[PDB]
Amino acid sequence: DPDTAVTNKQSFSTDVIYQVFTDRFLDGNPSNNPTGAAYDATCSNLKLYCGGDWQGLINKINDNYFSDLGVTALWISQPVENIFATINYSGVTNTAYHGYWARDFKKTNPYFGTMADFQNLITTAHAKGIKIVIDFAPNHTSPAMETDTSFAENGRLYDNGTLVGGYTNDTNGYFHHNGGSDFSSLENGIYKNTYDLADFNHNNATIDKYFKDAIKLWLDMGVDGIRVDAVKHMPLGWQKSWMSSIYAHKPVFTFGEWFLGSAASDADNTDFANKSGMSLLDFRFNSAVRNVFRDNTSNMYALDSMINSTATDYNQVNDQVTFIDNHDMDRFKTSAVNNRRLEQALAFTLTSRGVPAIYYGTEQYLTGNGDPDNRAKMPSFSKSTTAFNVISKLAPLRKSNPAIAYGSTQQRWINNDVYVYERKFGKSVAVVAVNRNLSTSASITGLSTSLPTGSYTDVLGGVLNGNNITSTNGSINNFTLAAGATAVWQYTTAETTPTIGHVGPVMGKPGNVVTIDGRGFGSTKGTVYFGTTAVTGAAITSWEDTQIKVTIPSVAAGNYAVKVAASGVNSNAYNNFTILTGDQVTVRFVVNNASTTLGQNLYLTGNVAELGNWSTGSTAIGPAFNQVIHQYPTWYYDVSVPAGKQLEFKFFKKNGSTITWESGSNHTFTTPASGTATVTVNWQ
Ligand SMILES: C[C@H]1O[C@H](O[C@H]2[C@H](O)[C@@H](O)[C@@H](O)O[C@@H]2CO)[C@H](O)[C@@H](O)[C@@H]1N[C@@H]1[C@H](O)[C@@H](O)[C@H](O[C@H]2O[C@H](CO)[C@@H](O[C@H]3O[C@H](C)[C@@H](N[C@@H]4[C@H](O)[C@@H](O)[C@H](O)[C@]5(CO)O[C@H]45)[C@H](O)[C@H]3O)[C@H](O)[C@H]2O)[C@]2(CO)O[C@H]12
Ligand SMILES: [Ca+2]
Ligand SMILES: [Ca+2]
Repeated sequence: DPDTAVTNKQSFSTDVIYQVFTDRFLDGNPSNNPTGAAYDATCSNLKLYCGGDWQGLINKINDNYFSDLGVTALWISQPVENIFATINYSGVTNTAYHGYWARDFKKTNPYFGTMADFQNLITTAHAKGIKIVIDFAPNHTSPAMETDTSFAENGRLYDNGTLVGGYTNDTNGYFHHNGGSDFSSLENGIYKNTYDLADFNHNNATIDKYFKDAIKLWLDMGVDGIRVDAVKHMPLGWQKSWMSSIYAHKPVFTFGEWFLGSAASDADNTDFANKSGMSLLDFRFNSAVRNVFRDNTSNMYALDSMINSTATDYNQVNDQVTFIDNHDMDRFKTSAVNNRRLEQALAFTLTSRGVPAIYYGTEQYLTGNGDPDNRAKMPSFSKSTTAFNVISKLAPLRKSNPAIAYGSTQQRWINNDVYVYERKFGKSVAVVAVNRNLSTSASITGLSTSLPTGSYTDVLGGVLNGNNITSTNGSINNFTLAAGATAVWQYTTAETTPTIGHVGPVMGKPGNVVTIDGRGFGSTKGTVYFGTTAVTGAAITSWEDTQIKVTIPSVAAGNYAVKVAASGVNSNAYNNFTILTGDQVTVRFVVNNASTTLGQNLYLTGNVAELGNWSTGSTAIGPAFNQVIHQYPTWYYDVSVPAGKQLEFKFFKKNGSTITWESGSNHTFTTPASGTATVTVNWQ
């Protein structure tokens, strides 16, 4: 199967996501709508249910709405059964229409459909060539008041019906009872509740087990991806472990939400994208795009910085999910914001690097500021807007031109209002030109590109005042970029020499299968290389010009580059491939009376790659935590370690450039065969 087929659940660079709020989209079956109290046919009051079910989506896939639009994967609301309670916050009734108030992750939401309607969604969606990504929020259940079982459902969790436990009288400790998080530090936010939400304690083997089993269920149904909610509030140590159990079963493209406010680099968010085993939702990109196009609080140089910076901070910038707006922010379209600016932010987004995502109704210039006005009902299904055109003309390019899916980025011309970037992959090229100034045109002169000699037509057909150009060895003739224009020029040619574009997942135990998508491979099963180690024959399950499928060799856990050899020809390397020692389990390391000075931080390292291999660098584990679960001088950290394995390790303080190890002999610990465990030691 081609890299671009609908069966490629490990890569989305060729796709375009359509994030839909199931409820707010289309009531396709009124028999499932709730009774009275928490239902609104007029869908006037936005906090209550409105209808929108899975059938409506099926109705819309079938009647070709998404096909003429060009989106190739829909990202729906958390499918699990939510709480039926009606919560009343300061006078106003609130319901679980958003899907985030999980109750029992093992069943379907009756208001959205049944297991059978759910299969239908898959089968139908896959038939029309559309992947299904689903939201999943394992950080919590639902709102709950510790001292009041009457308040909502008291975060009660069920296992396919059987009541596991509530928030009050939570003896087994399936949740944290450390009060409300005030978001002052990263750890304050992982171990304390987020809003009034019952926070799960993933160090409880029962919970750890529950979730690994729950997600299995949804994967076995055929979902093509997962959008993990609030990844910023769960331990990376546990999520990594969770993530490897997923990649060991049925690997799908997983990306999580690490909510950021600005476009600036962020240490933690970057360690997460690189070390977790998943990619994030690109909030830095969203700020840039919004500042330049919507808000007008920055210029084009801010875009170029964000492009250059994010490529440097993320091991795979291509796995980040971009978007101009979403359900947790003001809708891009507003009274001041001109229709053309939205159309440009859309063009820019669709042609930029990473997996693009489009919040529903953007193609209809839908507005609404704040939650819940941003989550209004789909006002119409007209396939007539200009925005609809832009999406339907550019979106297919991800599937046709590899420079748009896999390509690198590079500025070719710029000033405060105009940006001209090139996207290239091997011989395939894509130039994009944008003039956000809506009143003054621009005289672009002296512009190089990698478009071979020829005459180029604006792929957009000029819907956005774009023009056609002429190359003479990349040298582009002088031309006037129209006011508010944006044009796209391209060139594409069947690649002959091998070249990798994307690998996924990019983590896993030897024995798993990873997908090496690319071009110019060949029809004859050649040789995959994890660094210096060769792979051939049976180990390679599939081999085509566009996509190889290989079995991770059984070699020393660690970072590795990935090369492919097409008949004596070595390709470019895909760096940062993490190979795990094998099945993972989360483990909480605790250390007593580890006094430290001002600015001095604790870290952890051991005798396996998962711990860094006696490293004190970035492969090390830390800094540790010393506030919520355990208090300073006692530190602690949740880490993903190999299962059933004798381990050695020491802690060390790293204030400035200097290191100081705990003395004596290494601490030892043999990990469980599955689950989680807490290990405590004293600072030697
Ligand atoms: C929403 C977002 O918040 C955090 O993001 C912040 C960044 O961390 C921080 O650096 C800075 O930039 O601010 C950011 C934005 O606030 C988290 O980091 C994100 O993970 C989180 N987003 C996730 C999902 O995208 C989000 O859709 C989802 O939200 C669902 O649940 C919430 C909570 O129930 C719903 O919120 C609305 O309704 C609730 C009931 C309202 N809260 C009540 C009250 O108004 C509030 O002020 C109080 O704190 C109380 C107790 O008195 O909780 C009440 C809230 O004001 C409404 O917005 C939301 O509609 C629903 O979709 C999740 C969980 O699924 O949060 C993630
Ligand atoms: Ca309905
Ligand atoms: Ca948490």
